[PDB]
Amino acid sequence: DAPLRFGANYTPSKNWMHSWLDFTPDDVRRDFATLAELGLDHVRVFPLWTVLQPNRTLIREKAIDDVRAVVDIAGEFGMDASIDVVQGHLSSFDFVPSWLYTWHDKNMFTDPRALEGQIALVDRLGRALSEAPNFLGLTLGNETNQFSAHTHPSPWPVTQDEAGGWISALLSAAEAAAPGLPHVHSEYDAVWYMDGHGFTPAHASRLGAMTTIHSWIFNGTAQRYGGRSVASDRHAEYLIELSRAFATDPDRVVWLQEVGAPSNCLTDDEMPGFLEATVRWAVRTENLWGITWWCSHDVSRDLGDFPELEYTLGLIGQDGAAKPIGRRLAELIPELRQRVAPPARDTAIVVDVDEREVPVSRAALSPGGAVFQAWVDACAAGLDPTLVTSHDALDPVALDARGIRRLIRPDL
Amino acid sequence: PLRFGANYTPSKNWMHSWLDFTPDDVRRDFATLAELGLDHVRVFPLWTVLQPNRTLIREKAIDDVRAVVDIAGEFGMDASIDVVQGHLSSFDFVPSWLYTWHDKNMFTDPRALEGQIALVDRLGRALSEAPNFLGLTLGNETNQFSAHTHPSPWPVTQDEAGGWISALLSAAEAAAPGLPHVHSEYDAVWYMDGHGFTPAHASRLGAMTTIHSWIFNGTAQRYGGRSVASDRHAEYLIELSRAFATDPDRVVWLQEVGAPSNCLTDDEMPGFLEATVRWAVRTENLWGITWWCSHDVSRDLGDFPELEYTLGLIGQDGAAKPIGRRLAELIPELRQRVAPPARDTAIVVDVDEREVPVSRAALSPGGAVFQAWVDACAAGLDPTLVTSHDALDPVALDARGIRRLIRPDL
Repeated sequence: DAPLRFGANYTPSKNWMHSWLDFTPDDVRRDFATLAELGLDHVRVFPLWTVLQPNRTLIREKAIDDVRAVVDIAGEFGMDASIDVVQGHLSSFDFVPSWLYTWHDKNMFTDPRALEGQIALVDRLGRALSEAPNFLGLTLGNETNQFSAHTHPSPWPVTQDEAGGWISALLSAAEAAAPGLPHVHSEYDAVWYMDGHGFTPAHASRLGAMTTIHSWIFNGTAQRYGGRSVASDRHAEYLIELSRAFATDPDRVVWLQEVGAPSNCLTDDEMPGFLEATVRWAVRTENLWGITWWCSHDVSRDLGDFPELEYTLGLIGQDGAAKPIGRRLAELIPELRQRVAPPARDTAIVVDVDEREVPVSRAALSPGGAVFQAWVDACAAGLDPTLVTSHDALDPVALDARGIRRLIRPDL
Repeated sequence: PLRFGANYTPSKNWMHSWLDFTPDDVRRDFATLAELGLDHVRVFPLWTVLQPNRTLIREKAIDDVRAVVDIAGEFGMDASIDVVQGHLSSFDFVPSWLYTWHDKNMFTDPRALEGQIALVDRLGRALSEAPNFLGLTLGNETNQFSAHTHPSPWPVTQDEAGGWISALLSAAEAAAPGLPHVHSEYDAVWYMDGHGFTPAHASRLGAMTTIHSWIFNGTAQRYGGRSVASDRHAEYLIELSRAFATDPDRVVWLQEVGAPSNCLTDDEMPGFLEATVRWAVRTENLWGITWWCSHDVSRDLGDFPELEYTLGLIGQDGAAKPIGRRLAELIPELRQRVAPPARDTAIVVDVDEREVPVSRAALSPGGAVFQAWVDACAAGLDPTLVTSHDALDPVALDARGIRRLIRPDL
């Protein structure tokens, strides 16, 4: 199997995503040179929906050309590039074109006109990027399910059918525009942790070409267990194995598409050790595609209203130099690049599911929950657990397929 | 000397052209307008381009606005700029830092106010150096964000609306001294009961009263596209604004007026322009008329209300349309300022102790005061309006030569 991939979610050092408004190739080059110096082999890139498609029937060739230029500039440094189509959500900010706003408000997931416009955007963008030999594939959009969550201040709600329907429509457009590439979709961890959410673990584990994972210890994990702890260090691995439970493809590949070291969870001195612990833990999982760190560069303090933790997630500082977490990752990449046989994991923690294969209690999976604690306790007891649904837990065919020998049924 | 201009709507990709600013496209549009004899344009940068983060006011975005002003000058024209769009032609452009997780009332939130003050300051300082820069309008119909009919209103009391207006105007005055800076409401300010922006705000704050006159507000529907009520609607709002002015030399700017296709057939569009222009210039201390709009909106841009597409003086083919030809014929006849007619008969607007109309609905199309205006015009009068306070003041009436009061019922 292929070597493990290591990359960074690209957050432009100069003016962040707003730099798309005055696209400057040499700024991208300077940013990418620092990333290439760490040994990174790919970047994840975020165009803005407000720039790509400011009117439903105006998909701007000039904006798509700028995205292709970023892909080409990554190639100059021998890096590949994946592109998220619909932003959509980034770092607490929502970029929504005016044709889905106020007088034009429409549910981006279920409105036929919004769906037709996103299909057309995926087609135009995918077709332009498919020419590039270093273009990896499309992600539908960053954490786009956050628009549907009941915690969102103005949600666009979806049923489970509706969420899968949006995912499949856009994936079908991506396959038509850029065939043969591994197009995916991306939820934040409400997909695993939020009861009643329309996007389901099955969606994440079964739809798209690989399972994507966003692992963020500011989700209550560090607050309950400590920044440097079993629970925090192995959180990404927890979501990976939890996703495995809901996969129907035995060869399903997992992409740790976002993981970072936030300053409200870790002191500055703890951050290199956390990166190393997280990276080493996730590499010891089966069929991992690679790890994409959040993020490439610190956010400029010239920009206001970001949550405080967003500013210092970079591998590279605003002074242009690699930060301690960047240097640590650069040391680990050659050590961990070549793939090795993964651990056995014969002990599974069962996740009770309902008829629709949705967990009975996603809260139990969330930090502090009965299933989450069972994972923490098993890890702290030196085991390497995995997880199974209560359906599979009674199927000795499915159990023997994964070599599962001991079950752990958490209390409630 | 009366001024005639157009609200600039770029032919190529409309306001979205700011995302790939192209001077030579502005030049082609503006040559078309100068050929009509127009002497000024009104220009709309986008809030999302100018200020995508609260503390990133983009020098390049502002340089492009200055470039549009300079290109106007290449064709002998002046330019006025609206600072905060904000609202344009059914679409709202709001930066992500006032949206969802960052939603804040743009009129009352201290950081949003500070961000707008700063934006007004930076645009004013950059434009003040151009000899053909007329001044700033705070924003196009920005009061619509506070209306109870808005899908997601940012409500304001009367005091809060006045405070937002005055705060941004003070910023404009400091950044571009000696120029007239104004604010702009759509006609809820005149017609909508309970609305936070008041007639007093429009007629007293800022250097000139601005008027947005749109006969699709119920006027043409009730009375007909070509009618007494529709032809003289801009004139009605002008004289209604006069009733609420406390400055006897208050000047009025018909900043927006157009001929919408849902109210007027194509054949009656030139006649409507002529009737409205001729009506409005017969008012006292009119600064000028700025037509909506310069250019038809491209049909490759979707989801506009249908009437928006054909409001231009110039077609998408780059040629003058019949309404554009008619305006060009009228301009040389009406540039020379003439003394306006006497208006010795005034219709009374009952006002409360805060000088807000008791019933702004009565002022709206079909309302009792609106009807009284239409009737008095049909009677061969040139009416004006007066508050019930001034109607009981002989000195206020004499200062305006008002001899007879008309009091409508209910």
